[PDB]
Amino acid sequence: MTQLTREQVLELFHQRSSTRYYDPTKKISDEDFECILECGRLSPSSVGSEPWKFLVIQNKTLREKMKPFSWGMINQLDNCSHLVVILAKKNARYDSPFFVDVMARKGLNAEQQQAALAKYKALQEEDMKLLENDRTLFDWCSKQTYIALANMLTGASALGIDSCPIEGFHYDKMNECLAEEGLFDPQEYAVSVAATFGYRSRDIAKKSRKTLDEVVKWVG
Amino acid sequence: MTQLTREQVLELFHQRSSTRYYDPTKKISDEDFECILECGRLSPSSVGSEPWKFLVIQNKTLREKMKPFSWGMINQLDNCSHLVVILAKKNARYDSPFFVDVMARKGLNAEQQQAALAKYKALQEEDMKLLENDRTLFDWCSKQTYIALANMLTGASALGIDSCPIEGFHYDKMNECLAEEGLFDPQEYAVSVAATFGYRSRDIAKKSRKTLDEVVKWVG
Ligand SMILES: Cc1cc2nc3c(=O)[nH]c(=O)nc-3n(C[C@H](O)[C@H](O)[C@H](O)COP(=O)(O)O)c2cc1C
Ligand SMILES: Cc1cc2nc3c(=O)[nH]c(=O)nc-3n(C[C@H](O)[C@H](O)[C@H](O)COP(=O)(O)O)c2cc1C
Repeated sequence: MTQLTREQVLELFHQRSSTRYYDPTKKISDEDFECILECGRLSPSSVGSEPWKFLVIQNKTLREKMKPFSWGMINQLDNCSHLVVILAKKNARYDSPFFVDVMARKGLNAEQQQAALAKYKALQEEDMKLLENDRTLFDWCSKQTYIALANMLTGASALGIDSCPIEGFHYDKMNECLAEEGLFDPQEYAVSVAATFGYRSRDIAKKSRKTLDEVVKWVG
Repeated sequence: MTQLTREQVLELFHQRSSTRYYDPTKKISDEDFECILECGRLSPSSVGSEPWKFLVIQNKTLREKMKPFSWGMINQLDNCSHLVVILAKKNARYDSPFFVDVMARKGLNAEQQQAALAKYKALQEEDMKLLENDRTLFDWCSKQTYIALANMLTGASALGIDSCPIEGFHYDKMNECLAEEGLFDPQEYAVSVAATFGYRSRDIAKKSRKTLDEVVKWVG
């Protein structure tokens, strides 16, 4: 098993910073980048839903086409080693074909599936109130994809690989772009969040966070 | 700098599983659990919004009060060492006082603030269409808190401490419950997600995930 001291764990999450300036001469090995993607694939997700898809956008022409509506990463698109656009599943209702696969991956038998479907329905409809509209239910999947996002960042960091998480683009324009390019079915998926990966070309900014006393309330 | 091999990074995310059964005779040390909290505090977040608050629910009475509407952690409420209920910030509009503190942590002068506010309005109103209603704006904050959740699960795993993310509870009753105890302002925050921590009483269940070829689309 992988074990670290508190000092090592602190440094790992302290050393990961948002890299906005990448060295264009350095690329991540195929072995290293596969490892990053694995951090995403292995991430936990609510009821094992795994509602993500990781588009890896290495095509230079597609990257260029995104610049005019991707201000959050416009200078990173040229220089980063790798770009992942994470999609989230649309309409992941408890009764959709999508949850049939969720349960098959669990090896549920028919009676367990009936209980699981009741669980999912309760969670979605009553506990979490996700079935109000398409957007709330999509955002539930999206939340899960940010878990994958976070583990990919941390995993990149552990490998000595710099990253930047990315929201700064027009989402309608991004969805239209990528869907028009044939990269996903827009009725089935939509863009959730993005992230660049590479090796920094400039200095990383000092961490700036709220204090621990500001963000924690102990209820003893 | 903390550095891991590819194999160690994989094992970090294979060894972490959702712990349903905690040994009640085993407690996380105060130092270890502060380290876990630091993983969440140091997490990245969109425009550095850090829109989380971490409620550490150690009180036994209060844990017991939560049991009847928290089916997703019924046995865990009793046996786990530590419980965190993560809140996300409500109504985190670009022009809110919440964002006055966001810019202040970034040391922005007056000119930098008017540019940042213009960037925040663009992101919320046009790019991400977060201002449709209160819930879409909340769910944006909630997505950031799932990064902090992920990093606390991962940091715990590197310390050798087991965890389980928790959505399985009635959100309306839990909001009502924690607010009634006077633990947060329901008009400023709402419950996002929860997580248990401690030491597992059973061996790790093998991962079941979609394959890498199923979740990755390479666009060369
Ligand atoms: C956001 C979220 C909420 C979850 N809620 C619960 C819960 O309430 N009860 C539970 O036992 N597991 C919960 N889990 C754990 C998942 O069921 C689990 O991650 C999935 O089945 C994969 O198993 P693994 O994490 O052990 O690989 C949740 C996971 C996530 C990411
Ligand atoms: C979901 C999300 C989206 C982000 N989008 C952007 C982006 O579009 N452009 C950018 O340069 N930074 C982006 N960031 C990075 C944050 O601005 C950054 O994490 C924070 O301001 C500074 O902290 P750090 O360097 O400690 O990560 C984003 C971060 C997250 C979590």
